[PDB]
Formats: sequence, C-alpha cells, structure tokens
Amino acid sequence: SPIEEQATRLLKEVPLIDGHNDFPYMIRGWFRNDINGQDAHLYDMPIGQTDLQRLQKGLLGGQFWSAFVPCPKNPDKEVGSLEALRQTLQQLDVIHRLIERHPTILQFADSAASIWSSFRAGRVASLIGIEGLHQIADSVSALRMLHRLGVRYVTLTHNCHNAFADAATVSPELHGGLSRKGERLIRELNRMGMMIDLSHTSHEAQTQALRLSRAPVIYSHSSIYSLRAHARNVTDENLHLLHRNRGVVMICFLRELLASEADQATLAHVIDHIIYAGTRIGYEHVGIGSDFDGMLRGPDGLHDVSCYPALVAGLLERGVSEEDVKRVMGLNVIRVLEEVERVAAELQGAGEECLCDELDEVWNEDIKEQLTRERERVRKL
Amino acid sequence: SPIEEQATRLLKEVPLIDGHNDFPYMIRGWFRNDINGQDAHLYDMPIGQTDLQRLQKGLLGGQFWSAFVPCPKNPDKEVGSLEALRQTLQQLDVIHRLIERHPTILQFADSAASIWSSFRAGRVASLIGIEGLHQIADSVSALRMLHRLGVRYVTLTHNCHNAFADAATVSPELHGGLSRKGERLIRELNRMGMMIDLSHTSHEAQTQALRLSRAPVIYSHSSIYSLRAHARNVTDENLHLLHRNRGVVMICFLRELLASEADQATLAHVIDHIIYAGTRIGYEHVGIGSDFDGMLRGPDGLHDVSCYPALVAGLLERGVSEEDVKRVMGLNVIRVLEEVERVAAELQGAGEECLCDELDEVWNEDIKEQLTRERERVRKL
Ligand SMILES: [Cl-]
Ligand SMILES: [Cl-]
Ligand SMILES: [Cl-]
Ligand SMILES: [Cl-]
Ligand SMILES: [Cl-]
Ligand SMILES: [Cl-]
Ligand SMILES: [Zn+2]
Ligand SMILES: [Zn+2]
Ligand SMILES: [Zn+2]
Ligand SMILES: [Zn+2]
Repeated sequence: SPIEEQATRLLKEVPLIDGHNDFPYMIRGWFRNDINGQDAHLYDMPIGQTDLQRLQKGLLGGQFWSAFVPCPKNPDKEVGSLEALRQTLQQLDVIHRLIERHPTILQFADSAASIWSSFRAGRVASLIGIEGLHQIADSVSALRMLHRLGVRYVTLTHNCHNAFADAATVSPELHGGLSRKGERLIRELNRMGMMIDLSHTSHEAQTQALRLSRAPVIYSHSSIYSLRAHARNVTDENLHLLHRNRGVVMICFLRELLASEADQATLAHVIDHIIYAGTRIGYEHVGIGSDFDGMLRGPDGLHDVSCYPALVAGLLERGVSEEDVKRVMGLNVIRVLEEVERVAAELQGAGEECLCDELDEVWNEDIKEQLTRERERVRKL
Repeated sequence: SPIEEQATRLLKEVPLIDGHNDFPYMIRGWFRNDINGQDAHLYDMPIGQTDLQRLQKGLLGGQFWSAFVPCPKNPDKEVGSLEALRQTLQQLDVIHRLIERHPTILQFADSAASIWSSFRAGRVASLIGIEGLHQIADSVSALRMLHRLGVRYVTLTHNCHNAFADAATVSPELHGGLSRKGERLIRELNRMGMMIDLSHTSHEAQTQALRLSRAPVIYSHSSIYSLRAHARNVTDENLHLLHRNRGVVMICFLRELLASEADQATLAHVIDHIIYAGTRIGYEHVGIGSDFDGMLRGPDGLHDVSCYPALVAGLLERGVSEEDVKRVMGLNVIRVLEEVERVAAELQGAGEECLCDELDEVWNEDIKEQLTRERERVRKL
C-alpha cells in the first residue's frame, strides 16, 4: 500500500522514540534479572508485549526503558524506602546488561546527540527513566548518582505519595500538589539536567510543576482528560500550561485511559487523543508513550511493540502531515531532552548552588577540638 | 639542594599516585557534604591533613579518594546494611562534586589512559575506591553500578566481617578467610575490571584471594609485618604470593603500623618499609598508600599531603635508582589498573557469565498463567 510505504519511509528517516516501556520489570518477574543463556527467550518471549525480534519488526527508533520498582509496602517505612533504592540499582543494572549483551540491536543513549548516532547506526536508542521519587530513598545525592548511571527522566510519583509530590490515584491528598521539598527539587532537577515527568502525578502537582519548571517537562505516558475522564489523564488547563512550558504529552496506550469500557479501546482512540492535543496545543507538543509491559493487554491494533507502523500509517491516513507525524514520532521528545540539557549547562555555567541532603552530625565537639589543635600544631612546623 | 631538584624533576616527569586518602570523609565530618561557598576553606582547611593548596604544594600526580562509610552499628542488620549503601552514594556524590567544582586542580580518572591525560594537563588524577564490602549491601548489582559511578577498587573489608570476607582487627574469625560467596565475588571483580584491595583483610583472606585472583591486586594502605608485627601489615608469605599475583603493596604512613611506639614513627620508617619490600619482591611491586585523613597525626616528616617531595628525596638519598623511585611513585599502580582492565576485556570478550543476585519471586503462578495465555492470544492474531 502507498501509505504503508510512506510510514515505513518515515520510520527509517527519523527515530520513533517511545516514552515508557516496562520490559525491564518483566525480566525481573520472569527471569529474576538472570539473562545468562536466555537469548532465545529475549528474542522470542513467552510472555509480555516486548521482545528483541518484535522490537526490530516495529521499526522503533528509540526507547526510554523504565527502571520502575514498586511503592514500598513494609510496615517499617525506613526499610521499605531503603529497599526501593537497592531494587532501583538492580533494575538499572539489568537494563545496562540487556543493552551490553545485545549491541547489534540496542545502544545506550543519554542525550539528543547520542540518540541520533544510535539511530544512524541502525540501533534502538536505549534511554532510562525511573518511575517515582520513592525510588531515591529521600536522597538528592542518590538522585544525582542515578543521573550519572544514565537516568534521564524521573517520574515525580508512581501510585503512592512521597515527600516531594502527590500521586493521582491515591486519596486523600497529602501535600495538595508539590511539597516545599518538591518545589526545591524542581530547581535541582532543572540544574542537573534531569527531565521532569508528570505522569502518575495529581492535577494540582502538574499545575504547580508546570509553572515552576525552568526547563520543558514531559508526560511519559498520559492521555487526554476531555476525551476520557481519569485521574491519570491531562486536563485542558494543564495542556495549556504544558504549551507555555514547551513540554510534550506522550500519549498512552492504556485501555482504561482511552475508553470507559476497556475492551472497546483501539488504535483509532490513540489517534483521536494525538489529534486532539495536536489540534489544540500544536503537533510540536505531542508524542508517543505506549506503556507497553505496564499492562496485560493493549488496544485493538496496538497489541505489542511490532504495531508502531500501523500507528504511523493511521496518523497519515487521518490527514496529519509528514512533518507533524515526524514530530509526534520523536523530534519533539529529542527537542525537550536537548532543551533540558541546554538549561542545565546554562545554570551550571552560571554557578548555581546544588541541593544538599540533611546529613547527621558524625563528630562531637571533642573530636573537632582534637582536629583543630592538631592543625595548629602542623601550622607551627 | 641537588637531590631536592632531582625529586622535583621526578614529580613533574611521572605522577605520584597515592593509594588511599580519606579527605571525602573529613568533608562529611566538617561540612556535612555541603561545600557551597566553602572554597576558601577547601583550599585552606581548619582541620585534617588534606586541602587543595597543600595538595598542589606536595606535587601529587594522582589520588584514589576513599568513599568510605563506617561499618553499620544498627541492632537491625537489614537497616544498617541498607543505610551503608545510601551513605556510599552520598560519599560518591561529594567526591564527584569536589572534582567538578575544582577542575583546574582535580580531574576525574578511571583508567591508565585517563590518569596520564590528567597528568599531562597538570591536574591531580582523581580516582575512587570504596573501603569495605559492607558498603554494597550484599548486592552485586549495586557493586556493578558503583563501577559505573567511577569506583575502581574495592577493599574487601574494613574493620568488620561481611558475607564475603574476614577483617584483620576483629576476632573471632567468621569465615577463616574468604566465604564461598567471597570466592565467587573474586571472579566477578576480575570480570568487571574492579581492582581488588587487600588492606584491612585478614592474613588468611589475603592468601586465598592472592591464589584465586586472575588479575593483579593491591594493598591500598598496608605496611610490612617483619619490620612491625600488626594484623593490618603484610606477611612475608603474602608478599611472595603478591609477587606471583603481579600486585603492588602501597606502603602506609599509619604510625601504629610503622613502630611499636606510635610517637617514634618517622619518614625514615616509611622508607625502611619501601626498601624492605623493594629488595625482597622487587621495586615493580611497591607503591605509596599514605592513608592521610584516616589518622589524627602522621609520622615526623610526613605530617600532611605537602610532604611527598621529602619522601621522593629520601628514597633517592638511600640509593634507590630513579627508575625504581618512579615505579614506587606511580608507574606500578598504573600498570596494575592497566592489567586489571586488560583481564576484564579478555574475560568479557570471551563471553564469561556475570554473577547475579538472589532475587525474590515477585509473581505467583496465577500472574504467570495470565501472561502466557495473553501471549498465545497475540500469536493467533
Ligand atoms: Cl541531525
Ligand atoms: Cl487548552
Ligand atoms: Cl502486569
Ligand atoms: Cl605514556
Ligand atoms: Cl618473601
Ligand atoms: Cl579521625
Ligand atoms: Zn512503568
Ligand atoms: Zn505508569
Ligand atoms: Zn580509609
Ligand atoms: Zn583503612
């Protein structure tokens, strides 16, 4: 078909970059992060919506792989919070090992330049994002180390409130948006060059973050509230504030977020949501955020990662221009990561002070006096 | 003086690379890792044996900065172990922030090539090592992420036994050397390209590690047992096994490890220890491992980081040849890091399997059946 040729051409011209995929958590569920001698299965998985053969088949240009761990359930909150930090390092480890063992398919990327160079070489640009600030164990130091490990976005919450922000699906509210810590963390995320992700956060937390952020943010996997009312979807108010922010809403394939009856959801609904946002806040502020492997079943026509050419063909079929389709595929999310990087270099170049943790005093006054007396003895030599 | 000119010339020809310095822990003790607007103090410290002015003054070519945290003291061992992991990320964070805020003095290095390029540019090559396997919280995944954060050696223990090995200063013995886990970790450390450090470990743990390791190891800060009997010093047996291993013993400035009476220790004692090892196992297997800021007071003549030219002059004065002095300064520890890297590329190139953690089952059989049924539905489309 001519439109199917056109869609294939576009997929090889520019990278389709998906905002969120939980294939690393499926590896923890199925293999327990032990992928030694499991290549046959990693190429042809017995479960889930993602494997390395179907990933090639769908012609996906890039992917933000989720390093998600669940919200802590231990009655002791100290242990649960610290356990989530260790599990985060396990999920970051298996993502890096997945990329390293399959260098012909996957290539690690942490910037706009590294995405393109990966795409030139014919590989899926493999980026990383964590899903919730519960994963850092209230450590801004840990968060900066996660950035060094290759994490390029942070979802502020998952399905639990944390010290920084409110989740959408939990009531009652704790902070009623962002906390005082949350507001201060937004500055630090902008300074370090970490992309803010507003999926899973409450409507009020989105509004506050969209006004405060000095860099553009994303919704890694969220849909439109006006088409389908849900706590996880983006309101018209926040869509307009996203436009002012210069951010991107990456549209989700979750059936509950697309239709009132989940079994009615389809590829056509995903296209309706993309066109709604593209019409009202422009096609330079819309993306694709599947949430594959964060669900059991997908919409009719978007059942797995091999189905991306049908989405590209569907957008072209409805009258979205080539240039606008390319924007929705990946050019927009590349721009946001590029602008997040530019703002960070701007603020770091100006000598902005970093957010430090509240650390305990480890020395008493007796130890400090011994140290000062010792220093003055050395000065007299 | 002619020997003082000779020592200065050598310090500018090749980098003096010190094996261990705890200046990052002094920053946690004094500043609580908040170095914003503390440049005047970081250049001229009111405490300790290390600051950025004296670091320049001593003409030090490189440094393995310690990312040490104390052995956990919480009655609950789960919390203490997990707390040590968070504190490790705080210490790695402040080390990276220290290097980043002073790029004229310090430059990050994680290899032999990066050490030289830093030294060509006139900067102190800033490498990182953790002091104890209690710091990883029994996570090999975490350990691989610490390698990604820039850690290039791991001391197997500090002053506490862990699941992998026995410390020297604690009795009774737990494992009587390395555990079964410890033996398996040695293979993983060789595979990933992590330099093994045998300081603080028991004599039997050293012997076992020296026989098992496929790459050369180091003693980041240890002295000679025959000259001064102490649990922390290296025996003649282990010195010979270090020779077969192709490793390096980096001589310590700790007064307790150099003399029976601590106040009698001197620069001359450090030179006696270097010459003893250099005479018996060759000068290509000896280094300098100060342990500055891991003590209150140093030996007479080695009171702080400005005193390295006196050590170089002292070695030349005793009749150690220029080429042998250059080896002790840094060429030896560069070689070990180069060989550790070569062995890792060798083993990784041959497709050796990595050590995985013991992870809990997160899905029951009901969830796995839903996933397999869902996959087969997709196959039929
Ligand atoms: Cl380009
Ligand atoms: Cl609007
Ligand atoms: Cl699921
Ligand atoms: Cl060279
Ligand atoms: Cl011997
Ligand atoms: Cl001390
Ligand atoms: Zn997810
Ligand atoms: Zn989600
Ligand atoms: Zn130390
Ligand atoms: Zn020590």
